[PDB]
Formats: sequence, C-alpha cells, structure tokens
Amino acid sequence: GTLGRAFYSVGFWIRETGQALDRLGCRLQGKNYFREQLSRHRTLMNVFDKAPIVDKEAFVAPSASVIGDVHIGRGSSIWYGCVLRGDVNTVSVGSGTNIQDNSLVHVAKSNLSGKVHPTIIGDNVTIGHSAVLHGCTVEDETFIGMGATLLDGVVVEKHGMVAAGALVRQNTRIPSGEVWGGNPARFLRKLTDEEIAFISQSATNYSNLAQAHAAENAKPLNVIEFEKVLRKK
Amino acid sequence: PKVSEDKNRNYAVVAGVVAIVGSIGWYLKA
Amino acid sequence: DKGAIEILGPYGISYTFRRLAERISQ
Amino acid sequence: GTLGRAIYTVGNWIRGTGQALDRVGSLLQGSHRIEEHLSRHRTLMNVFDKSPLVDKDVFVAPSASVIGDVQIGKGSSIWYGCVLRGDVNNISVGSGTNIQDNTLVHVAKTNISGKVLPTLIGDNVTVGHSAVIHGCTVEDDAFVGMGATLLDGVVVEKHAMVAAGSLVKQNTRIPSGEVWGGNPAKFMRKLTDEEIVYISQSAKNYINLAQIHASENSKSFEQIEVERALRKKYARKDEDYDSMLGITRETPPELILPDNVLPGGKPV
Amino acid sequence: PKSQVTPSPDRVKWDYRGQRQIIPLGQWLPKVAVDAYVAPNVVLAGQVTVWDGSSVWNGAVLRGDLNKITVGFCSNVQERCVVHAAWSSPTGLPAQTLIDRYVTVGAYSLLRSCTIEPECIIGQHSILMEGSLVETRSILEAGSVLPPGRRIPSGELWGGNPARFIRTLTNEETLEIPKLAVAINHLSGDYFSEFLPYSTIYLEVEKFKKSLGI
Amino acid sequence: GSKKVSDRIVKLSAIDPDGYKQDIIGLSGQTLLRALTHTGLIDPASHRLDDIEACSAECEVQIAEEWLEKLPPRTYDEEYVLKRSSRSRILNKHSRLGCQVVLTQELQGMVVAVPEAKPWDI
Amino acid sequence: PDIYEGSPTPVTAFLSIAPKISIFANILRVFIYGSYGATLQQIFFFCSIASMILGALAAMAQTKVKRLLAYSSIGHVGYICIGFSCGTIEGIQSLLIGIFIYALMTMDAFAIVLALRQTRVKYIADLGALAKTNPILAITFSITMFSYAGIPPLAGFCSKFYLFFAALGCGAYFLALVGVVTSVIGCFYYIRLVKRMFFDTPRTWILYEPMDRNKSLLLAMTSFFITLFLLYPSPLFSVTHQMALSLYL
Ligand SMILES: CCCCC/C=C/C/C=C\C/C=C/C/C=C/CCCC(=O)O[C@H](COC(=O)CCCCCCCCCCCCCCCCC)COP(=O)(O)O[C@H]1[C@H](O)[C@H](O)[C@@H](O)[C@H](O)[C@H]1O
Ligand SMILES: CCCCCC(=O)OC[C@H](COP(=O)(O)OC[C@H](N)C(=O)O)OC(=O)CCCCC
Ligand SMILES: [Fe+3]
Ligand SMILES: [Zn+2]
Repeated sequence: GTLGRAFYSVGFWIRETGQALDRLGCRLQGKNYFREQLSRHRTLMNVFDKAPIVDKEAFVAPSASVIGDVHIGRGSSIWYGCVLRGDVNTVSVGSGTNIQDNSLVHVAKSNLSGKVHPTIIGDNVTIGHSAVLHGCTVEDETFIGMGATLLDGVVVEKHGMVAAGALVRQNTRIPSGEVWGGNPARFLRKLTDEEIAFISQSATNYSNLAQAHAAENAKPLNVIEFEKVLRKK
Repeated sequence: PKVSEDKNRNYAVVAGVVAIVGSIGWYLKA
Repeated sequence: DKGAIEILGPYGISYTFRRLAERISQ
Repeated sequence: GTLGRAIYTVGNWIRGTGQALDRVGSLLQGSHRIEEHLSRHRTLMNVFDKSPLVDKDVFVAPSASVIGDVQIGKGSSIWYGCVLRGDVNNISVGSGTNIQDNTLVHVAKTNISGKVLPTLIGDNVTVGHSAVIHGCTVEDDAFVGMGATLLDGVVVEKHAMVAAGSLVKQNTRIPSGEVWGGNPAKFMRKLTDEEIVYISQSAKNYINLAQIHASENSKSFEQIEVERALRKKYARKDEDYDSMLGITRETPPELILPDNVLPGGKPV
Repeated sequence: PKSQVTPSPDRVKWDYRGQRQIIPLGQWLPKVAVDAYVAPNVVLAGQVTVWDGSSVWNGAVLRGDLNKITVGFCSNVQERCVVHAAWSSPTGLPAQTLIDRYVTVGAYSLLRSCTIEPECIIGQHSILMEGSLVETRSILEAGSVLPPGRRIPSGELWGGNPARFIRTLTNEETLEIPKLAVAINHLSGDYFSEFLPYSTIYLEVEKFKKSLGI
Repeated sequence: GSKKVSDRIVKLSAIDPDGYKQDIIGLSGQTLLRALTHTGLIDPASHRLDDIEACSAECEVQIAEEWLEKLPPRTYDEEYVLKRSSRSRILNKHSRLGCQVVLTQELQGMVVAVPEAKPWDI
Repeated sequence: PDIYEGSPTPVTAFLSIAPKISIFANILRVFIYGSYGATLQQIFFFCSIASMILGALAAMAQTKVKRLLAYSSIGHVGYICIGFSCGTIEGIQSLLIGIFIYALMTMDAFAIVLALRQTRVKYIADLGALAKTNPILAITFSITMFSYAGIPPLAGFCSKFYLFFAALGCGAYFLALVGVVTSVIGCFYYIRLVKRMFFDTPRTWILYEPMDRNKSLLLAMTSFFITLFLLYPSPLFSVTHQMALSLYL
C-alpha cells in the first residue's frame, strides 16, 4: 500500500547513492566502463508489487516484454516481440496458449473510457501474429486470427474463430463455432469439424515447438562472440 | 592492474582530500 | 452601474492610458 | 606509483561500500524489483541443426531476430524489431530485398494447406513496416505496403503492388502491374510507370540507407565514446571567435554522412 | 540468377550490449527531454525529437533518418508503433512527421510523413500515409486507414479501411480528448520512476569478463 | 470522394528580394507567414508565434496592387507595427503583415514580394 | 532602453545591478558634504517624480521582455531617489533597503530571462503557455513580477513601504501620491504578464529547454528570500541602519 511505496522510494534513494559511490570508486581507478550504453530491457518487468508470474515450463522469448500483473500457465508460450502489458488490471494467460510473434495483449491505460476490464486468455488459445488484444476475454480452445484487433468488452466463446485481419468492435460476443471477419467483424461462416481438429492440433504443435526454442534459448551465452565484440578494430 | 596511471587526476584527488580534511579541521579547530 | 459608474469608472474612460502609454515614444 | 596504488586501494574501498549500500537499498525495497541482466537476445539463432546464411553485406539490426533456416542475399537488410522465424521451413530473402521495421516473416508448418511451400521473397523487393508475411512467394521487383498482411499461398508477381493496410486472402495471385489492396484485397487500379520508378528508387534508397545503420550499429565501446565527444564538441559553433583566432573548425569525417542519403545530395 | 551467398566469419550472432536505444546517424543525435519516458525497447534513429511530458512505449521504432520526427508536449506514441519520415510528400508540403501536443497515438499505428494537429486521438492499427493531415480536435477510429494526401476534418470522427466520415464529435468528447493524453502522461511518469539514471548491468559485464580473464 | 489535403491547398507566387519567382504552397486557413515558412523564405525562428503582439513586422510582405482588394483591410495594430519597424516611419501603401493575412481559396495565384531580411536575434 | 535591449542578456544583467550600487554609494558620499542649501534634494525630487511617472507610463506600452525590464529599472531608480529627496537617517536607510531588494529581484528576473534565452525568448507573448510546459518556472516568474509590483506578502512590498514612510517623514505629501499612482500602474502592467502565463490559451506553444544547476539554485534561493523575507527582516534593517549612521560617524 502507501506504506510499501515509501519503503520502495527509500530503496531507490539508497540504491542510487550506492551506485553513485560505485561510479566514484570506478573513476578513482580510472575505469569508465559504466558509461557503456547497455540495453535496459527486462523480459519480466514489475511495477511496484505487480510482477509477472510465469510458470517454470513456459517459454518466454528474450525479446518479449511482460510488464505488470501477468500470469502465464504451464505449457503456454510468449514468442518473439510480444508485448504483454497489464498494469492497471491483470492479464491472465491460460495453459497451452501461444502468443505468437509480434503480438500485443495489453489493457487500457486510463479510466476515462470507463472501467479497465482485465484481459483473460483461456486454455489452448491460439493468438495469431500481430494480433492486438485490448482488454478482451477469450474462452478456451479458441482461435484468434492474424492481424486481429479485438477491443475491450469483447467475449470470444469456446471454439470460436476470429478471422485474420478482422477488427471486433467494442462489446461484441462471437458465438461458439462461428467465424467472424472483416472490418467491422461480422458473421461469415460456421466452423467445420476439420477446422476444429486443426485448431486443436496447432496448440500442441506450438507447445512442442516452444520447448525446442526454449532449449535453444537456455544454452550458455557464447564466449567467442563476447570476445569478438570486445575487440573491434 | 592495481595502479592509478593518470598523474594529474591523482593530484586532483590528493588536493580534494586535503581540502576536505582542512575544512573539517577548520570547522573543528575553530 | 453600466453607465455613469462604468464610464467614469476604471474602463469606460479610464482606459485612456492606452491613448497615454503609447504616446511615451515621443 | 605509491600514490597511484593508494588511490587504487581507496577506490576499491569506495566501490565495496557503494555495492554494500546498493544491496541494503535493494533489501529495503522488499526484493520486488526484478534486476536488469545481461542481454540474452540472440540476433541469429539455430533451432533444428539449421543455421541462417546471412551474407556479408546484409545489415541485420541487433534488435532483429533471424531464426532458423534463413538465407539472405547480398545488399539486402533486416531492420529493427523484424523477425524472420524459419524454424519449421525455409525462408529465402533475395538480393537487395529489405524487410522493414517490426515486420514479421514466418513460414507455415509445411502442412497448413497440404502442399505448402517455403517463403520465397525475390530480389529488390521492399516490405513495409509492421507487415506480416506467412508463407507468400513474393516475386522480384515488388512492393508490399506497410501494415499489409499476406496469408499463406499468395504470390505477388513482378512489378505488382499491395496497398498498405491490406489483407491478401489465401491462394490469391496479384497480377503484374496491379495495386491490389483493401481488407478483402480486391482490384484497385493499374500501376503507372511513375509508380514503377518509385518502387525501384525506394528499393535503391533503402539499400543506400542500410549502410549507415550497419556502420553505426557495429561500433565498439571505444569508438562510441570518441564519436559522442566529437558530436558534443561540434554541436554548436562560433564563427566570430574562430575568425578572431584565424582558425576554421571543420566537422570531422566521423560526423559526415554520405551524400547518397541526404534529401537532394547536398555536398556543402 | 545467383543463388549464392557468402557468410561473414566476423558477423556477431549475439550482441552482449543488446540493441542500443539511441542511434545517432552522423551528426543527427536524437534529443530526448529529461521529463520524457522512452521505454528501454524503443529504437530512436536519426533526427528524432521527444519533448517534455511525451512518452514512447515498448516496441516503438522512430526512424528519423530521412526527414525530421517530432513528438509534441504530452503526446504519446504507444506500443509497437512505427513512425517514419520520407523525403517528400505527394501534396507538396514538407514531409516531416510532426506530432503536436496532446496527441494520443494508439498501438500498432504506422505514421509516415503525416502531420497530426494538437488534441487528436489515433486508434489502434491506424495507418497514416505520406502527406496526410489530421486536423485538430479530431478522433480517428481504430483500424482506420487513410491514403496519402487525405485529410481528416477538425471535430469529426473517422474510421474504416478507406477511412470515411462517421459522425461529428460533441463538446464533451472534444474537451476530454486532452484528458486522455494527461492520464497517459501520468501512467508514463509512473513507469518513469522504475529506472535509475544509470543501470547496473556493467557489473554483470565485468563479472563475465572476469570469468574469462579480461 | 473524400477529403483531400489538396482541397485546401493555396498556390502562391512568392518573389524573394533578388527578383526570383518561385511557387510556394500553403493551406487555406493558416497565415501567409506559415506558407512562406514551409519553403524557408522566412526564418521560422524569427516569427515562431502567429500573433500580433509577438511581432515586429518580421513577416512583412509586399502584396500586389491588384491582389490587395481581395483581403481584409489593415487594422490599427497592423499599421502601428508596420510604422515603427519601417526604420523611416513611412508607409509603403502596399505592405501587409504575414501573420495577419489568412489564406483563402479566393487567393489562388496571389503574387507576394518578400523584402530583405532584418536582424531579430536580440 | 535601447542599450538594455541591444546588449547581451548576461551583460544586461550586470549593468542593471552592479553600476547602480557603486554609483549610489558615490551619491551618498557626495550628499554627506554636498548638501548645499538642499539643492540636490530638489533635483532628486523632480527626477524621482518624473522617473516613477515615466517608467509607469512607458512599461505598459512594451511587448518585449527586456524593454519592460529596463523601464522597471527606471521606475525603481525613481522609487529609490525618493529616499534621496528626504535627507534623514530613515531616508538613507529606506534607500539602501530598496537598493538591496531591487538588486535581488533584478537578479531573480534576469536569471529567469536567461533561463528562457536558450530558446530565444523575445516577446511577452512567447511566454504564453509557460504555466503548462514548466508549471514551476511560471510560478517563480509570477512571484518575481508580484515582488516588482509590491504586493504586501512579498519582499518587494517592504522596500516601497519603508520608502513611502521615509517620504512622509520629511513631509513631502506630493511624493506619496505620485508613488501610490505609479505603484497602481506598475502593479497593473506586472499582473498583465501573469495573465499571459496562466490565463491565456495560445494556439501555438513554445517549448523551452530546462536550465542548469547554477541558475536553478540561484532562482530557488532568491524565490525563498522574496516570499519569506517578511518573516525575518530584522538583519537587513539592522545592517542598513548601521550603515546609514556610519555615513557621518
Ligand atoms: C556504508 C556506510 C558509509 C556510507 C557513506 C560513504 C561514504 C564514502 C566516502 C566518501 C565519499 C566521498 C565523497 C566526495 C565526492 C566528491 C565528488 C567526486 C569528485 C570526482 O569526480 O572524483 C574524481 C575527481 O577528483 C576531484 O577532482 C576531487 C575528488 C576529491 C574527493 C575524492 C576523495 C574520496 C575519498 C573518500 C575517502 C574514502 C575512505 C574510505 C571510505 C570507504 C570506507 C571503507 C574523478 O575525476 P574524473 O576526472 O575521473 O571524472 C570527474 C567526474 O566524472 C565528474 O565530476 C565530471 O563529470 C567530470 O568532469 C570529472 O570531473
Ligand atoms: C556520496 C556520493 C558522491 C558522488 C559524487 C558525484 O557523483 O559527483 C557528481 C555529481 C553530479 O555531477 P555530474 O554531472 O558529473 O554527474 C556524475 C554522475 N554521478 C554520473 O555518474 O554520471 O556532482 C554533484 O552534483 C554532487 C555535488 C556534491 C557532492 C558531495
Ligand atoms: Fe507578424
Ligand atoms: Zn505462424
């Protein structure tokens, strides 16, 4: 609460004093390596007490940005370039889902539009590439198309598919088994059994692929590359 | 590498230490 | 209020300082 | 000598005290802040015994992520935030074909439609910002507008344009000379010769522009500090004092860009 | 036909420094105000000016290599927005990508040589092409695209892929427009206090170097 | 159709002091000084504000005799600003203020002659 | 006014303060012997009245910041010369207190001007939206302007107060009325500037770059002096009374 924030700010004051002392000590010895412009990006960033809770068996790409109260289930994956920012409210990501590359799942930034609805993602939910989920709530075993732009107040029912490039307007419900596409989103066709089976299999395929990507991302950082960058003439 | 190489910067450090010590003594001795 | 009190007040005719301050360039 | 050793020891003591203060301040924060770590983002990364074949002259931005079986030709460039995930199948970027900022190029699972083929982007093609490519076969000398989405199965033929903010549906062929666009991605109009000249000039301009970014994103720490000092030193000028002193301060070559990126090639 | 590439043996596959946020191009150095919040994931290349109270969020790229890019007072560029400038615009006006005060740019917005007058709201997935003017006190709906040379009249709501007129904004909406920018500024200031002036990553670099000698 | 920026584009002919005629582009609804600033004829740092009280005739222009009837008449403030900065306290009878001329679609092809520059640093 | 406008701003800051203290010291050390038939008291009487009137009536017709500062300096010179016109210990003391307060206010105002001079501020309308971009620099400049005006709570009121007291001590009632009218006019054209910063809503804004540490500290110290001088004004009065007596013994 307010008592915790005071201790947090005092912690920043003391940490800043300590860092200044360390820089002064480096300057006496002649070193200037603190001036190096290193990237300050953190894949898991906290806002005071709100910190992302990521399951151990969940692949989060190093370039993905997860901020605030974000919950990641077991078997889920947040791929490269994703920005999952939930600060005013929570972003709940289920188990088996896959936020694919360059996707955005964020909550509203202000109360002017009204109440900030938390973003909820079900289980085995396939978010497409460059899909913007802004305060919506999708049920489990659903599919969100590539380039979709779901707005807030939107409920995507179980086994519901949002077509690629679609923009679902505010306070819209997609019924189960129906495909909604176009701008604005409108009913197009009913899902077939083959598409349902493919949707079910895509989640498992990406869950298995995320394990390989995590294994390739957990390897020790190469020292040859580090030495090569150090000596540039 | 346990040596500070810059002679001019070392003299500035010595002068700053002398200034701080002298200021403390000045505020204490008088 | 809107007449004699205002005209003889601060802005009905006391705004001649605009016709007086601008003449200081002489 | 002895004074230098004493000052070094004092600096060591000060560094130790500062790190202790940093630890104490971190403790008072409640250990809620996640500490910044060394960058673990790999620009080029292998997935399944497969390595990218980026050419020597290609400019790959440090924030880009070339992943898996990606083959990139000479003169092309991959810009900031761009992702080329070729883990499942092959991605082949042609010569001079630049993929712009935040663009995503990903290949299908080789079975998304049964007879899927790799993503073959041709030569001298330019792809706009935030575009999404998911298994297309863009032929050489083409234009994909920023924000355009190309689903799997589409083929952009030579000298064809996809309008910005379009959604090319699967198994859609854009004929040569058309400017197909819109969310349904329907026929808009025919391309004029000025548009073709513009496409070629934009491709060449981006080829010429990638070089300064490549030369800036690969500098060492020592060169960066020197360039920063020079930039600060020559930020503001005083011609009067220079004339009074009889000198003429000239901007160092490290702060001069080639005339091929200036708006109209300004030598002076 | 070549079908032949020559991999470079000095190419770096992992930059321990990460991506540098401020990328100067020759003598053009991006200028960021001390009151402005720029996310650590942001890339600012070329001549890009960020003013007081402004904020740039995660994944945004502001490449001012060709022309000038300016972000105004209390105007925000949200997540994963690409702002780029061209040499010239079709309309003949200068092609500098200029954003005035109290302008809210929604996420996934692609701005190129567009000029946005003060107190405007740009929706998500909006694309503003070369030489497009958005007049003051106007709102552009999410997912709306306007071709080059198009103009959004002041005080109107526009949306759609070939952006069309929807309705006329009331007084309450056109007066709450700057309040959204102020609220986003407050949120950006909340994010701004999480970062100290200097990072502590150089200690990790020194530890890594010590693990390999020097 | 749709709302084009060209729907409010005002074509003008501006003559810089050495007698060269170049075509400038402006927007109907903005001051003529803004239109001159786009190309760079008038230094934007000298007249950053389009306001009467923040002006010392740094935006002075010479409008054509036949092109002056299709303009609002000069106000008292405009004349007062014009007289003081003339360096001779004389009126040219065809010189207007750039910040006080608002472009209009009826001003298509107006010929304007920009006089020589004057110091404004301090 | 032309010299003040054309001179560089850091130069104008020095000429507005330093050449006045020394010259006023010389004038005092001339009055200690040159009081020949109260001849200077009449000359300074007319000069002070004319200076107050002309400064008040000329600073209302100024659109540039530096010309307004020059005319403010002329008006304050007249206000100080009020003390010369009344030759007494309490007149010289009022004169010295006015010099001190005016010098501090002038240093404050010129530091503020130099802070905005990095963005080439020339007109009063330029500092239009300063209450939005830098909402603390606007407060500091408004405090300085009110101190120039002579609003009671600020430090600029004490000098004018005690100068008017000294003027009424010698019995010059005509000086008091002229001072009052000039004070009204000055306060009007000083709050005119405060109107621009906070109340106007200009279409185009000018954004200024933040100042450095030296001017920030100087502004902070001078602004704390101006607002909180009335709480503890004893040392200034004591030193001023000691100086005034020591002019003769
Ligand atoms: C946790 C409980 C404690 C918690 C409290 C902890 C307290 C720590 C103890 C003392 C704190 C000392 C505070 C004194 C700080 C003074 C300011 C630091 C001054 C300083 O930049 O350093 C030297 C300068 O040299 C001096 O010209 C003047 C420098 C002379 C002063 C340096 C002498 C420092 C020795 C202090 C005695 C240490 C004795 C041991 C202390 C540790 C205990 C074991 C480095 O120059 P430099 O060219 O490489 O670089 C500077 C520097 O970058 C900036 O000032 C400018 O940007 C640049 O232009 C350049 O000037
Ligand atoms: C107890 C901590 C002493 C730490 C001493 C110290 O760091 O001096 C630097 C500071 C800030 O000055 P710099 O611009 O060099 O920032 C330099 C910045 N630190 C950086 O690393 O970039 O000086 C002061 O204002 C303090 C004056 C009073 C000093 C007592
Ligand atoms: Fe003007
Ligand atoms: Zn995919």
